[PDB]
Amino acid sequence: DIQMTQSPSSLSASLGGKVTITCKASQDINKYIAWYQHKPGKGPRLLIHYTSSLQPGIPSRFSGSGSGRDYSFSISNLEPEDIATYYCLQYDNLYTFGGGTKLEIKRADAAPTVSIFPPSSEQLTSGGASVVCFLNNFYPKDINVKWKIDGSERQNGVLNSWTDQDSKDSTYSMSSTLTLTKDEYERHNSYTCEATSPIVKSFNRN
Amino acid sequence: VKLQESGGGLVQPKLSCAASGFTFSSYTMSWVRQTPEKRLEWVAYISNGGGGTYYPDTVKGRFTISRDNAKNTLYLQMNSLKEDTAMYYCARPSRGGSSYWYFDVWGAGTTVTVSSAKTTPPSVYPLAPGSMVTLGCLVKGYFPEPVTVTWNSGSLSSGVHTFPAVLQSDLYTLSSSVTVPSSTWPSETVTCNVAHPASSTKVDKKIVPR
Repeated sequence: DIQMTQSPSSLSASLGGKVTITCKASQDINKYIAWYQHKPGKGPRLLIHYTSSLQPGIPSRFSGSGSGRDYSFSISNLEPEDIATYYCLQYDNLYTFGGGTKLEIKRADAAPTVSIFPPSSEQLTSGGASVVCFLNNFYPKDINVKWKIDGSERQNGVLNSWTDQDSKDSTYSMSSTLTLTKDEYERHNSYTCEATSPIVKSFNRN
Repeated sequence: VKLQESGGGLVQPKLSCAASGFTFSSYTMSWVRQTPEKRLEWVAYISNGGGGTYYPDTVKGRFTISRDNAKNTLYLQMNSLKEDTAMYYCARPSRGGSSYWYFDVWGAGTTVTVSSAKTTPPSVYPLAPGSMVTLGCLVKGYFPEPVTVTWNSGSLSSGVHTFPAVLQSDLYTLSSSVTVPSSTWPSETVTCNVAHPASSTKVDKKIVPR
């Protein structure tokens, strides 16, 4: 079993910049290494084979190099479409994928677009009450949501979920769900999510 | 040239791949899996003549790769599963012969879930608000992964955000949002389409105002 050490596991780079990933094998692999790009929702896409042989249709900004044990893979003039995960694969003797390398591209700060949603009637007549807040197309990924019921902070019952970086926008989106029982939901009127000067969105059970 | 895989599903503690477009008997074949981590892993290798088979240590003994050149199909039999939960791809090398070649064709992939929990369809709830408008729908209490969410059968594609599922054990919840110009909603009709294959359930929910 040949071992591949990909590094780093994650990268952040400026638009137009260059980036470089390395794979290090546990024996000589004789340039029998390939590099793949993986985008969520798509099958793996081959970029380079035999260390530095580009695929037809692959821009010249991608490149590879190395021999024996040390190999490197580079992307220059970084574009937003290059946001993905990258893996090396040795095929010298059987197959071994590297650990992977997630790439994120830096950009200018962006405030989220926030929207709040009351529980739906279908959920209410079944005993539950989920309040949903979307924080869309913001940058960087570090953001905080605060839930307030009747003006007081509420911390129990929140589930959060971030998307991966947008391939065309370089922003992030995040979703926050406050789940209460329909019983405790009907005993209060005002529901608020604050995204962290904050951005506030609310509704009232009229 | 395509590889079509067949499930796949849920199991508490056999996949097939149908090939066309090329001369299957002349190529070796392999199975690859993508973990719930973003990690890719070679799982089994078979040769042209199915006499060669190799497996890595993390799976050897439990999996058995096989092929039927007569029907241009590849198989993978999996036993004693654990953190074997992953999406499984059949991959074809880029050249013929029994030398090892990087992969150049991938199947769509079938998921295999190994858990001591049981299949639960989701409850699908529409998110209507109380320039442009954002709508959503909430996909609650299902198991296992994955689910497919689309908007207007797929025709609303820009301004859609589907959020990664979160397990509040032992069930997943997911949400999806769509942003559209003002008035196109509610004038036009906006419906989110959810599919949960491990329970053969499919819901379409129209977003109604108020």
